[PDB]
Amino acid sequence: AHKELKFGVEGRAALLNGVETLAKAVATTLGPKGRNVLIESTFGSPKITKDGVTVAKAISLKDKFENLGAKLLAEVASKTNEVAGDGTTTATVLARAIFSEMVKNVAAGCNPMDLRRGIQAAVDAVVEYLQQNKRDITTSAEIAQVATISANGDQHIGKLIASAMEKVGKEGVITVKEGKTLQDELEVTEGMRFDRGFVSPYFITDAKAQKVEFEKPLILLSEQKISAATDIIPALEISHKMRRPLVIIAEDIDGEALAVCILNKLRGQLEVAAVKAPGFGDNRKSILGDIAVLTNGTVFTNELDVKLEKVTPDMLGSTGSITITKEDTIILNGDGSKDAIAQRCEQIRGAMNDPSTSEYEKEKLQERLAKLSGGVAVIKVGGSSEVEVGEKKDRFVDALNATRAAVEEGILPGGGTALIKASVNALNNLKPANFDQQLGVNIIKNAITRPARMIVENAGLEGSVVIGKISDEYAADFNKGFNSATGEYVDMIQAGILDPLKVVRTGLIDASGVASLLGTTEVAIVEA
Amino acid sequence: AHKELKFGVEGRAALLNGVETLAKAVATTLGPKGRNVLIESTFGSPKITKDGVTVAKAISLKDKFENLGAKLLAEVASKTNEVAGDGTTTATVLARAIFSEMVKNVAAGCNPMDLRRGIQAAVDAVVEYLQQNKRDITTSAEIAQVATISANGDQHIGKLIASAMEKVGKEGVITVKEGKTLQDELEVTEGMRFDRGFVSPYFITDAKAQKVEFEKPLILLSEQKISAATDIIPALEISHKMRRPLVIIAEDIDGEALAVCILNKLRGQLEVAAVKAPGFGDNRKSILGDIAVLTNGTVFTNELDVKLEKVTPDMLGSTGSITITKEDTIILNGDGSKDAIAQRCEQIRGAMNDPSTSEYEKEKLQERLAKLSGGVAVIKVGGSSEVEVGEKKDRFVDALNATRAAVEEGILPGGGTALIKASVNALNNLKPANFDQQLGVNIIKNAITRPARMIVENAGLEGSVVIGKISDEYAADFNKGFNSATGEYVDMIQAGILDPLKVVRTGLIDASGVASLLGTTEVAIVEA
Amino acid sequence: AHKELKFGVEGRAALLNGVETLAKAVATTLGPKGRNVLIESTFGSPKITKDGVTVAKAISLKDKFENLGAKLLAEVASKTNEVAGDGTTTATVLARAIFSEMVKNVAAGCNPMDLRRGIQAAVDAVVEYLQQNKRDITTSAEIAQVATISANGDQHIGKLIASAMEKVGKEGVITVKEGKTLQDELEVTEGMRFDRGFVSPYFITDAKAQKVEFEKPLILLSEQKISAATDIIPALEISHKMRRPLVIIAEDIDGEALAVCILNKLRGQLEVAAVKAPGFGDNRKSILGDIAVLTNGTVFTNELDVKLEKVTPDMLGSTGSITITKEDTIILNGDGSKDAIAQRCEQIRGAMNDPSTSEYEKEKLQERLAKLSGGVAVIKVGGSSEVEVGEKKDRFVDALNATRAAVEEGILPGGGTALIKASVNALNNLKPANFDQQLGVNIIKNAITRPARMIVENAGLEGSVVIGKISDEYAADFNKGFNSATGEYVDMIQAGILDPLKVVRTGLIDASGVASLLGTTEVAIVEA
Amino acid sequence: MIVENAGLEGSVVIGKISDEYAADFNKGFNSATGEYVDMIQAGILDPLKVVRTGLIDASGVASLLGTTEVAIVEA
Repeated sequence: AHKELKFGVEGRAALLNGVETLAKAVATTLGPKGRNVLIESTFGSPKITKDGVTVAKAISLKDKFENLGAKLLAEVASKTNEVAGDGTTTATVLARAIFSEMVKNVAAGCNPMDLRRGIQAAVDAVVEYLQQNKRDITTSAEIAQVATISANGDQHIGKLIASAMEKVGKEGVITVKEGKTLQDELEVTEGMRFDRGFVSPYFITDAKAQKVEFEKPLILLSEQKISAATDIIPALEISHKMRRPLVIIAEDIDGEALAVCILNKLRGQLEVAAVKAPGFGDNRKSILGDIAVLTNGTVFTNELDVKLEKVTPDMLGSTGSITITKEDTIILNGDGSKDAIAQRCEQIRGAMNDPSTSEYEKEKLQERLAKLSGGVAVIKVGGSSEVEVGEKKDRFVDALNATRAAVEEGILPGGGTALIKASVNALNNLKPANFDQQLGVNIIKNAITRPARMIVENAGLEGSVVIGKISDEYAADFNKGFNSATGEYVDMIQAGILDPLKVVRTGLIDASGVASLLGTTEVAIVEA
Repeated sequence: AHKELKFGVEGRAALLNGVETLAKAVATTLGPKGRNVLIESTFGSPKITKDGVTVAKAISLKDKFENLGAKLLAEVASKTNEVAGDGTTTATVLARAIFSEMVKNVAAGCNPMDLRRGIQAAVDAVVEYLQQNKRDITTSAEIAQVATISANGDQHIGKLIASAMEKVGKEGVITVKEGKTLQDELEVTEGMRFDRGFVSPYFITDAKAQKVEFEKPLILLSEQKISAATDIIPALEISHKMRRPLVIIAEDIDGEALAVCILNKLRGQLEVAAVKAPGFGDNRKSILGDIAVLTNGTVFTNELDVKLEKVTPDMLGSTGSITITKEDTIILNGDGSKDAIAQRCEQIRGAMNDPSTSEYEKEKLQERLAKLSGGVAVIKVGGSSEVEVGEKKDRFVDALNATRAAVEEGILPGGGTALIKASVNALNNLKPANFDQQLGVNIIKNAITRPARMIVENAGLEGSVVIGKISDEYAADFNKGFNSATGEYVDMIQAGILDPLKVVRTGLIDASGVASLLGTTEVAIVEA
Repeated sequence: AHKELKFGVEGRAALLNGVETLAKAVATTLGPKGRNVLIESTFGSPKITKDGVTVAKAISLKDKFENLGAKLLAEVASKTNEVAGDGTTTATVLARAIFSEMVKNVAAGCNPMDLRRGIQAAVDAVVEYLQQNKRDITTSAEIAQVATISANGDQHIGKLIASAMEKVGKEGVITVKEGKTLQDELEVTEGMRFDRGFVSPYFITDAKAQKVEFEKPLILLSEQKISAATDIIPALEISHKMRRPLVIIAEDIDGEALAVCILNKLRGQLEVAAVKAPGFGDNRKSILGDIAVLTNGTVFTNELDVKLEKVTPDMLGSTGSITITKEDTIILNGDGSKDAIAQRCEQIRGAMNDPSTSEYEKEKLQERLAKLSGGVAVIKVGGSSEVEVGEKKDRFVDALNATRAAVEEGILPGGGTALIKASVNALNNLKPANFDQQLGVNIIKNAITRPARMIVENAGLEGSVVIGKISDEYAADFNKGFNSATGEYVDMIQAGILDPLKVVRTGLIDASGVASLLGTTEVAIVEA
Repeated sequence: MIVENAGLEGSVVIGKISDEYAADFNKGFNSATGEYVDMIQAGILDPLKVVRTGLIDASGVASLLGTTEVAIVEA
């Protein structure tokens, strides 16, 4: 109940200062020739940092308004990182540049709304040009090539594994089991996947890396609300009695049974796994039937003839292995009878022949076929020690994430060359009607080149001359740019440098939106 | 026990400063071309705000007197929002303008009482002129049109649903049940409605959105005071035993049974629903008989032959679904026998033929017929996911609220055009007797145009020229004004912009009253 | 070369503070029941003050802007005192009131120009009403009456002398010669008068009282420029030789001869009297011929046959007595031959019979006849001692000044009653077109009553009740007012209290003009 | 205070009431409209008990407070 107000230019200047400070701190690690950061933990001794996400998330300025701007920039950076996985620094730099130019133009008396419309139109033109010029990733050979360069090149076994896993399946997953002294052998296994993590962050002890500790785990299927311990206590008690893993599917559970069990005896007696049930009511029933067919064969519902208080291990489902983390669940090696599964599949196929089938049901069953017939692509990572297998697992996960982004969207020459080419060959065609729209187009044209300037300046060479050579001398050649690793103007396609279209496009879109929003806030309040 | 006093001009200036600061902060979001606000939560990371109610409620100034003025303005703004649902920013701006002009005139030595009388008479003339010039909303086609434009236009299915629900019933309600994968199908169901929320805010877990979790819930009917657990414990215990919802109707209950149950076992075992009994003693008996006829068939009263300690599920009433929130209760799908309901209805109809029936009883039974025969208009909202169905429900609720306001009062050209036309064609006829009344009339004439000026200035164009063109060039045409979305002088009726008469009228009335009251307070005290 | 600037409201408030402080200091002596002021001289010991002019001229505030406003008010007060001789305090109070109301209305957003026009029109209406209602002073009996009351009544011999001097002549003059043990006997003597004082303030030793020390003084007549000592040294040398007074008439003289004489021997050897020649070239020649005819008979001009270097006492003019002070010259007892004067007068009279005479020459000679045939009215004041004759001379001079003002303009009931009657019966008829003109009219109506309020409050009685009784109960009777001397509502005409129309009218006009000018100065600069 | 609260000058109103209408007890000033009308017909009233006890208590309290040279307070 205590606030202070800043109006118009003062608040905008405070937000400018905060955003500029955070972006200047973050951009120091931009490009292959980045520079390190010094971070200290609360306990122990300080660590080192060379990326951008952690330093961006670990910044809090002196002034409250600067902290507010930094926290908003952290929000958009974290959203971009979760969506794509990289490009956070470039998005932050672009947002800072656009916001600074916008506030500078606003201080001159220009209309913020026309500026916002102009920058929006220019950003749309830029992304359209980028999509037009991009290249697709289809052939298995170039699939292996992009997997190799996305995995620093030395990971030849990793790129072969990724190419095989892409040519076999499309969903894909990575898991680790104990030492795993094998040589990273791949396999194809039927399974299911959905994106619904645990409601509470206390259900996984190894939440830092999401370790796999569910070997042949039992599962529970339910649809109605679970809010009492009357009909769920026997299941967990018997699971602890036989020392077997189990999961709980409840629409909304406050963990009263978990708290009672913990107070009776602290953690170390059972594995609690609570996952909220999905939506799509009819599709929810269909997916429940599908998972029962794969593993369980029996669901729990008071409307159905099955009694709600029949919680016994007789009809409980099982699977070869499961993997549930904070954002999605991985199911594989269904234990159901394959004969009945094939019979139901052929029944569905025969149902596909009826022209009178409902369109929504038809498409739901078609996507069910698409996500079930293919199977879950599982790769057993290898290694010698626990730390070695862990670092191999993380390397594999970033490599596969980059590969998925590249295949679903497309690759572009990295290092900011694509941005320069787009800003030079795209915005020259736009013809804004009024004057402030032209000013905003010029603002976006000047701000697009900022990440490339930072990348070039990080190595040491002057960015102005490099940008002039790239934009003018090599305007026709899209792939021609500057290789900061060696300092020679070579094509990133042959050199191996790349940037997927998805990450750069979403970073540019989020940066432009955040800057446009921040440039139109006269009033901003903070707490005491 | 510690206060400081400010007398006359000093306190009035402090209140002026506080009100002006709050209104300047709020008005930044006025009009379609509004500008955003930066709000940070206590935990987590800051959010964004583009409306006026939240920023108005989340402002607390430095000085105690400024905070006092801001809190009074928050009171009137919240009352206006609860009464209408919008127009908070316009009311705040009008109140600030009127208060500033009033205090400026008071500092010149004018009589505050004559100024208040003059502004009251001028406001009465303005609202009378607005009511005279308005248009009615009767035809189903223009009903669908106003529903469409009130729902941003793109909600075509929503406007069709609203038109059907208005042509079928007049009470109306919106409810959500789980995913609701349907296509937003409407229905007609008999039910009852009253406005009496829960006494305590702890009875609903999802108080943020008032979720519906009462499927076939049992209900309890009582009239006498309930203050002991002797005759209410068996009901709640058996309801928890069979896991069925239940409600409690008590004149005044302190929740001793609820506290005992919670301390025996914290929340998660029963659903407490306590609603205070209404007034209108004889009408209360009539409404109790009506709800019993619809659902229960038996009421509880020591005066009646029914025993007070007969709390068994044998005669407890039931319904298909119920919806009770913090301001009103929704009852629908009565489970009583329709044959006896029809027999009692025909008995009442025959009783209507007696000329000797009491007038109060006749009108009470007539309004009972009006609110019972029509039925409760219920619409089953649709959607794919939980967040999608939630946003659809909120969109529907604001659309229906605006539609109800428009039909019960009438629509006017939005964007402040109606205010300009009223101030130009209305106050010129008034002929105040003394001089300070004329000064107050001039004050209200100058202050009415403030919301339009803010709306025009928010986009960027100069407000003075736009107001001059609207007031003088297009004085005859009421619908002619300024469209801030595009900048062309077009009619809001064809363009779709509107403002219901109810919201603008109540905002103007509350603003004028608050400003007149605040302009006549020499003394104002604050705590330490 | 060092200034500080104050803009708009700040400078206006500073001027308000200065003017209000000076006016509050001055008004303490307003009315017959005034209150004294304490003034200290640079040397010696402090004196006492009960008037307004000296305290107004001896005020300098702390702030530079307050001093600037006080100095402007001193300018207008001194101009009013020089024009009329009294009413300075009333004019200052009226100016303060009008300026305060004007700035208060300006702070409310009213248009200063419309306010100025309204107050100008209202002031014109007020003065027109005052002129309409006034009474003329014609009959010799009421002439003696007004002379008596203007001279505090006890001066019966003075009022008889004034009545005789008014019935005999119209120019009038007062002179003192040594003790003058006579009984204040009057006489009629031919003479001349003009308003042109000495160029330098060092020519009169007794400049405090303008003592008469020119008994039978020689005079010099000249028309051409005098800038060298070649043709003026013999005259002053011979005048000092015979110890006779002399005068010098030069268009522009820097006093080089005076400085040379002083450095040869400091003051105490000659009487320097330098008076600038008048304008009106042809009329200047006519007046030179007239003064020569009366006294000299010979003028000096190079164009005329008279030699410029003929400065001898042979043809120098002489008179019985002369009186020259810092503002006008008094000539009397011409020494020329009366026979030739009569011959020239009859020649002029015969010239009046020619219809072909020039109109300008005709009117110049007619006014010459009017100011020559009548003669200069000279009164020989009486007394016992030097201080007694001095105080008698000052008493006579103020009495005659008041009498001249009254006869040339007219008398009105003093004590502010006339202002109240004018403000009540005059401004009610005016119908201003716009609104700010009405506001200015109300401002002048409220400000006119300020001198009466101060007069009543000085005695001790409440001014509000007295003003209410005067304005309402006695609206019809112009002469009815309040007598602050005794506290009874009696007519000032019978009671003897009066205020001439000229003084009050010019004070009101100057106050209104100064306030209107001061209310429209946003910018005002002061030195370091 | 009553007259000044409305806005009109209290001095003139009190002078008119005390002097012009001294004989008429009911004649006074109606602050609601500003016209000198009788409160008996206008409806305005004040019971004798309340005004008498208020005057008595005010006079007693003022007289008591005017004769206290010494007065102590806590920390």
